[PDB]
Amino acid sequence: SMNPPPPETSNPNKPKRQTNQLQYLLRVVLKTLWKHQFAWPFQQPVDAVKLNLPDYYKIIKTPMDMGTIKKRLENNYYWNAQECIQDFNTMFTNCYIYNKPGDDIVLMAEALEKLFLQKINELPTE
Ligand SMILES: Cc1noc(C)c1-c1ccc2c(c1)nc(CCc1ccc(OCCCN(C)C)cc1)n2CCN1CCN(CC(=O)NCCOc2cccc3c2C(=O)N([C@@H]2CCC(=O)NC2=O)C3=O)CC1
Repeated sequence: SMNPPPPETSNPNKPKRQTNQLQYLLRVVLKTLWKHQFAWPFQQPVDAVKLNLPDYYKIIKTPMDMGTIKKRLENNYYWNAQECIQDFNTMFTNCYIYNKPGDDIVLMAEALEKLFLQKINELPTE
């Protein structure tokens, strides 16, 4: 019906940090995840108005998308890698929660999540 405001990507009161693990996650996003053929539905907040999904934000109370994550990394919004990993997990589980097994969008999220999990298993030490 109306879209909510998107998740913040900067906040003057939230401590900001650059770490080698967060740099690695930014590289994973820019070099791999953002360019993936299934990235497009996840590159920006779900536009429930344009997609005619009036129930989306009744069901999804913690929205997250890869455009927000990318901007958070680019703005040094995160303090640690775990915060970014959590945002990815929120993004994928939101897709599974709103949709139904076998939906095309769920298959896309599953492939992106599997690739992301591969990259997380190669996360460097701090
Ligand atoms: C996540 C998630 N979790 O749960 C849900 C639900 C979702 C979810 C979220 C978003 C979804 C989404 C699902 N599905 C879509 C669009 C699906 C769609 C709709 C109509 C269509 O074609 C209609 C053809 C005419 N009919 C008579 C058949 C093609 C795809 N979208 C919207 C995708 N939007 C694509 C456009 N983007 C703005 C933009 O300019 N981005 C540039 C990249 O555009 C890309 C990149 C890759 C692939 C496609 C696009 C793109 O615009 N389309 C199509 C083109 C036709 C069209 O009307 N819409 C599209 O999205 C693609 O198939 C904004 C986002």
